[PDB]
Amino acid sequence: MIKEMIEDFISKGGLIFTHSGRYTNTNNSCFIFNKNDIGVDTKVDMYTPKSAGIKNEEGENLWQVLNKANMFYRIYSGELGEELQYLLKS
DNA sequence: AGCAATTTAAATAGGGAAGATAAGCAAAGGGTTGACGAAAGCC
Repeated sequence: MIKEMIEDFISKGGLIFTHSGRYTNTNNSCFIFNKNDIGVDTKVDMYTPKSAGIKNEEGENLWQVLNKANMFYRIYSGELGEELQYLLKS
């Protein structure tokens, strides 16, 4: 259900980012997505308040299914449609 | 009240034994370190 967990994400909060200061201080909430470093093995990250979200009825939330087997590059190129592309880019 | 000599050669070989064992217990703790966001009195 990788379309559902995206409207979920975005509603709860949703900030995909490949760089943050939350790894330094948890009081941070600064999130920037760099466009120019997305590669085939680039593992993207995400944040929602209290890390909220729903699983895919297999035990995995948005983060592990988006990190597994280059699915972020799959959506970012557009191999899973352009209706997931604009949601992921927004 | 200091003087004490020089060279020369220092053993070749053969042996350093294997057989055994090398414990089984039972313990190895949890106590703090939660931010964001939302009710709810309060200037």
